[PDB]
Amino acid sequence: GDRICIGYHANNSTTQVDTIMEKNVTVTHAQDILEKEHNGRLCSLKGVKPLILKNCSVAGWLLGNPMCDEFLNAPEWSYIVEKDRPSNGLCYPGTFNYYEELKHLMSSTNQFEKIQIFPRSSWSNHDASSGVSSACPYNGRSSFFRNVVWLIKKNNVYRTITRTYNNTNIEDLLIIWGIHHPNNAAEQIKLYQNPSTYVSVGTSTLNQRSIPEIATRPKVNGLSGRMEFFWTILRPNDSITFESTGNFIAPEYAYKIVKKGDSAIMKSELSYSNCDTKCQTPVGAINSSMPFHNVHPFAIGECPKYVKLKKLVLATGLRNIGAIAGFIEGGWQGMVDGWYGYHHSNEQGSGYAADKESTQKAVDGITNKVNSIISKMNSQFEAVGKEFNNLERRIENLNKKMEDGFIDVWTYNAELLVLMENERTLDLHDSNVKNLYDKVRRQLRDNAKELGNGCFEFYHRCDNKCMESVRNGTYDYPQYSEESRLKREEIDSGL
Amino acid sequence: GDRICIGYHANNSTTQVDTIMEKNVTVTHAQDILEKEHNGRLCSLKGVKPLILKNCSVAGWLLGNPMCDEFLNAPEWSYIVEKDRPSNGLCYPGTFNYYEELKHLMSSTNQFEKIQIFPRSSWSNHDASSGVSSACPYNGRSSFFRNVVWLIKKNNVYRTITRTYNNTNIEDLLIIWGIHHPNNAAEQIKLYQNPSTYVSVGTSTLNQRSIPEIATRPKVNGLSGRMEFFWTILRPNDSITFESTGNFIAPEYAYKIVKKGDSAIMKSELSYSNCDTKCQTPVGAINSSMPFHNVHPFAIGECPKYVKLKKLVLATGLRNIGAIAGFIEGGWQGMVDGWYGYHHSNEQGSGYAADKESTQKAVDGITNKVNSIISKMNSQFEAVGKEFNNLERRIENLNKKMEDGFIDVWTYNAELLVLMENERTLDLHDSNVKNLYDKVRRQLRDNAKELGNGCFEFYHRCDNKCMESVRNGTYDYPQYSEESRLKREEIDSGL
Amino acid sequence: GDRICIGYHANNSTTQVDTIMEKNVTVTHAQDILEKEHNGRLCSLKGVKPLILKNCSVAGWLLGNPMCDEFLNAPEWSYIVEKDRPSNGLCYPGTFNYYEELKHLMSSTNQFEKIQIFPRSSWSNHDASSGVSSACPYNGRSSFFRNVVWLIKKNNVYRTITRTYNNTNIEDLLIIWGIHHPNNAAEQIKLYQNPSTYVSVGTSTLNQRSIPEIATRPKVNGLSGRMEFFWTILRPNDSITFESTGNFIAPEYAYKIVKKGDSAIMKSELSYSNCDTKCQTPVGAINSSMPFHNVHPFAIGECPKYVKLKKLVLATGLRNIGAIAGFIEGGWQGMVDGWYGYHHSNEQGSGYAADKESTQKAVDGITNKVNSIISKMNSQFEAVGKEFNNLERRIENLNKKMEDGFIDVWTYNAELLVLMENERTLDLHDSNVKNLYDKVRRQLRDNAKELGNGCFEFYHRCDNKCMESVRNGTYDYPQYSEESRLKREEIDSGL
Ligand SMILES: *[C@@H]1O[C@H](CO)[C@@H](O)[C@H](O)[C@H]1NC(C)=O
Ligand SMILES: *[C@@H]1O[C@H](CO)[C@@H](O)[C@H](O)[C@H]1NC(C)=O
Ligand SMILES: *[C@@H]1O[C@H](CO)[C@@H](O)[C@H](O)[C@H]1NC(C)=O
Repeated sequence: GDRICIGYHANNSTTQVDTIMEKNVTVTHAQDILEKEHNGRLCSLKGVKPLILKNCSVAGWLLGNPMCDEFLNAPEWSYIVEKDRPSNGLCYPGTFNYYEELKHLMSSTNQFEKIQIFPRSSWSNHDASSGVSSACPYNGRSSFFRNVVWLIKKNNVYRTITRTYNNTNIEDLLIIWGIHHPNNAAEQIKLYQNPSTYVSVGTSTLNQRSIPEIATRPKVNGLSGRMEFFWTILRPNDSITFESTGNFIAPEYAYKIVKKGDSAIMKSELSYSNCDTKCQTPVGAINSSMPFHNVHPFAIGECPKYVKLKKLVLATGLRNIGAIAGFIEGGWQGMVDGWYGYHHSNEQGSGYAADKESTQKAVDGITNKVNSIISKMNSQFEAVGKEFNNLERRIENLNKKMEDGFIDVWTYNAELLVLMENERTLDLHDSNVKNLYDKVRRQLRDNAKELGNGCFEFYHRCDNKCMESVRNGTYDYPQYSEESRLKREEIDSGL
Repeated sequence: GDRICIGYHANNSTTQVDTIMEKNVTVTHAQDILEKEHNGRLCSLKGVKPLILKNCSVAGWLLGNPMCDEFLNAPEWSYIVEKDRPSNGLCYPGTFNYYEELKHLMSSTNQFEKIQIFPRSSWSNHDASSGVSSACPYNGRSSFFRNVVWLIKKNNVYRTITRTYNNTNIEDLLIIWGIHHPNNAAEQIKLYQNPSTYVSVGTSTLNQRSIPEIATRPKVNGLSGRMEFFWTILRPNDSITFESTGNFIAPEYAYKIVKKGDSAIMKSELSYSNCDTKCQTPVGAINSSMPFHNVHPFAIGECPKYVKLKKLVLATGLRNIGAIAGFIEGGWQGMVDGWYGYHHSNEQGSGYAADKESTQKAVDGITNKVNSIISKMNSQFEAVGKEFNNLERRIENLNKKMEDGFIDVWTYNAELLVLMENERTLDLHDSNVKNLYDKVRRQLRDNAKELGNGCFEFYHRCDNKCMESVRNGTYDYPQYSEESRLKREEIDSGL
Repeated sequence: GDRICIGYHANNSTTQVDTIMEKNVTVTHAQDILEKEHNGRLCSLKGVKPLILKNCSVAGWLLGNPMCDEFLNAPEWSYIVEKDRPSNGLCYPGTFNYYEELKHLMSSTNQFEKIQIFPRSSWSNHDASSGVSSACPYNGRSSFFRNVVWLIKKNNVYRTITRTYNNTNIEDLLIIWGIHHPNNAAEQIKLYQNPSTYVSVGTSTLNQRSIPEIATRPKVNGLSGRMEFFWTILRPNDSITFESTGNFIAPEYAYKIVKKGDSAIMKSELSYSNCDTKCQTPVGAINSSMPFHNVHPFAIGECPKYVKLKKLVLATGLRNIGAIAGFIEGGWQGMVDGWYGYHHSNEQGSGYAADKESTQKAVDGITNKVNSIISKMNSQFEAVGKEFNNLERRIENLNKKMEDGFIDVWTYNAELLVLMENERTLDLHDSNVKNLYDKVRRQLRDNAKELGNGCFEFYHRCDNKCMESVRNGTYDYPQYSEESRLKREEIDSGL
């Protein structure tokens, strides 16, 4: 009898972690940091709803394709949702110049207010009602974009248009207009009389003379003609003047840019639900509590950092071991209120007290090290949506290689940090356990025999209140020295 | 007499590794992971040959510059090889719009099939044979691009061309055409009669009216005129219509895009050899076995990861030490079948048995850690060729800074990983050796005296079959205890 | 009496470092590596002065806006300084095509030489003196750009200009010209007679016919007309020919590109001082001695690496502890000439000698590890200035995300390296101190009793010259063995 052992926690845990050195290492306590689920729904972002475009493209929305919903309420939005291949775009076919740049403006815009700048009924000298088409059906009747006017010769005459608008608002105006490219020389005269026309636009920054480019083209949405749209931002206190002799697709409504901020165009097929989120991906929203996730790289909102991993587990406690007779052989299920501690084995005692002078000192630096790991990726790369046209494949690939490149870099960093500090965490517990034993051996010097399994046997009587002499860094050699003095030479001369 | 020692491997090795802390550290076993050689040849990639362009540029190939080889076999290719400054390009001088975007399409294309869409002899109303030039010699005779037709007025008349082609194939078609920019007003009439002309092209996506831009220009390849080429991809089931009144350089042959995939345009001066490779760089092919290389950043194929380093050596075993009398003084050349082990020194024995309970346990986690290091760069950045024109210097520099930037990042990572796990590898062996000694000291407790050099001397007789009691974690103190009991007090009372 | 202790340095230091595990760790010796100050001045770079543009933009400089200084001395420069919103640019309003590409050329250019190519007085057939404007005041009198000529009809006639210049210099020429866009059809005739005009330019690489685009525009700097400028680089031995029938803004002076190299356009509001620097940022110059800084990301010159951190401190020495009686309890202020060492306590002695066999061996690998850390970021990312126009927002954001992305990556690396090697540095000292004790215990074996506080008490007389037996790895057990032999059994039988 008369012993004492140094030992460590063990429990029912089957959590597993990895290191540089080993895989699947069972530990007492561990912390998952990777989010892997989403809810498959499309939600408001912290109370603010997305602008859902349904089957419409940004072009169809902005020009007012009759199949598309106008937003009369002038709502603000958190993000914009556009399907992958929207069916309602330029119902009258053609091109929309610097479309992808316009879409990129929307990513920093959170609210429009449509304002009328040239009322449809202010074109005295021209036909403002015949410009409609079977390609733009509203309720099965031929119609046209709601926000631009297809002006047409009146009484076989098309008087020169010169018309100006002064931006007397505080806000930038987004202004859109267009030009008609007819099918042949006869069509041009039929519509606009004058055989050779132009559309001239002028601001303090933009000077442009546009000219109708006639070609023989195959039918799109039934039509061989085309229309080409343009856009500009008219700054506060600047003015814009249009002059045309024909083919002018004139603006009616402009868009006051009333709120700039963090926004996005998300490409998703989902539809909106009664749902709110902190973090939205194109395939569903995420419970943003953990610091990493692998759901989708184009997450927006207050999001965890995206990494290309199947798992990310930080070790926090000891390995999980029976585990009998001191630390050399494993950990104690019997120890409950601590990670490292002791075992009494007394004339009075049984054992299993915990040393929380070093248990708390370890729970201190572990939970401090954990938060440090997470916050070290506070500035981790976050991907940003952009689109490119079919003649911008190089910069599109540049952009892909950059974003994938940063995701790979940070994936690597996140993994390496976890593996490396995991090895350091497990190694710390080892050194803490080995430190505990040494604290005791440096106290009980001669008065006890090292048993080689993690326990000491006393060459003297100790009793319970000396069993905290040893725990409290207080045991004094002298006051038990003379008793030990004698009993060990009794061993040296016993049987 | 009566001893036993704890010791470690040593051998003839002069392999050297580095750590954060020290350079040039001699070790027992080490693993080079950096490829530094190439074969200076240009090879097929895994059985598939490159498309070698010789002295021709992609433009010269595609338009059929008479000096360039057509590939009648419609071969597939693994990569394309273009010299740095090819001598055969636009033999008739001019410009090729969105050339760099076209070249970027080739990087995802692996096979063309040339098809005739407008046969050269189908231009009834025009001269399809006089459009040839001293600038385009075929066998010293004046000639012209093989795949486009320089249509010319017939009988002093040039009737309006309107001509259509429907893509009734499964595959995308690459279609090229052009327009002639004459030298002066008289030249225009001499060639095309009609003083004011255009070239109009129309598909469902492309609308274009082109106009001849006359200027007085210095001679290139002898000529002051210029020709400007265009290209489009005509989707399956779409049609393309051309209309011109003059200056039309019409297409004859289009290119069926029959195989898309991983390809590249490599800028190299080398010529092809009977040679196959897994990994090709512009200065030679590489033996893709090691995980890193430093030959060239624009390697393609199944390649090691490129890093800007002169060396990369992983330590696998112990440092390399004579080295006498236990681990405190160095390693044993005498130990051969293990990294750590013992030395007998018995009434019967000599020594040098190896502890492979911990040798194999170390060879386990070292070879497992090695593979983990390599696979951690599986997603390392790989550079991708692209070209830019002289008005795209900003995005060209963006692209350079990005690729060099990622190469630097991964160079850093690769080096830091090797140095850091090298320090961890050497430190592991130390702790393994120190662990071995402790296993023995915790067994032989009182029965032996620690000699302070890594060896124990027995206070009792052991014999050979107890010398595996100690090796096998099986030695029991008690069955030799009473013999030791007596002999140590004989030391305490000897001479 | 009769003792000896193993101990470590301690001193007056209050330097603090951090690790992964702990913050604010007081150490004996530490090395700041982060530069955080600048001098708020704009300096020459290593003897070479910046080209200070004052209130002028690159356009105003190059065209010779009468408000801008010409640099008649043809100076070379280290960088160019442009204010954020320069007030003197196109005094006659309009556009400058591929302006941002031109600015990017300046970033690789270090010296121009202005040369006259078409002398202002060589335009016999035209009015070379009436083209001046109230928008371009020189000394309150109407004037015009100094380097281009606004040619005007002479005697109500404007004869066709055809004019050529051959670049017979070694150097590339930067050549600028322009075209006038009038306000209305009457203005065109008033100025250039001929109602329909063009400006044609031709080199071996550039073919261009420019056409005047009339529009009704609001007044900028008082004027509603606009002028559009163009530029090209004319290679040595190439020639450029201009032809116009009106609206030609002709070149007078071209710029010989005489020195290429490392340069930059810095956006700064500062003005130049009698000051020289190695490293210049837009808000001030930096004392480039330390390896990192956080002053500004757009630093140029021979600069430390920019990181987004408030502090970066490498630990070099031990933690800073009174600290009595051996290493178990803290470090010795009393030890002065070393980091680790001993304490005598002799019949003759007091103590405090330093073990510089391991002190120098640690100062060796610490100062070697430090330099290794710095040089590992030799290839760290460095940001590069570029500008983008209002239709290049996507590539501008691409460029921002790339540069911020690399700065974040390297910020992370720098921090992680310091924290991790800091933990390794502190841990090294611990292991060095623990190694010292063990060197002594493996010598003095039986002859001394381990006191458990870091000190040994001798069972024999040692004297001073044996106190270096112990320090010099030379103490021999035998020559004191028989004396110890007896005195310990006197303890075993004392009182
Ligand atoms: C979009 O079009 C689909 C056809 O695929 C139609 O069934 C559906 O009603 C439309 N969705 C919305 C949200 O309007
Ligand atoms: C390319 O041109 C060179 C002239 O530098 C000529 O000698 C050689 O035959 C050509 N090479 C090939 C592969 O046709
Ligand atoms: C620039 O213009 C300012 C007006 O803000 C004027 O006061 C100053 O003299 C000018 N600075 C220089 C360096 O010419």
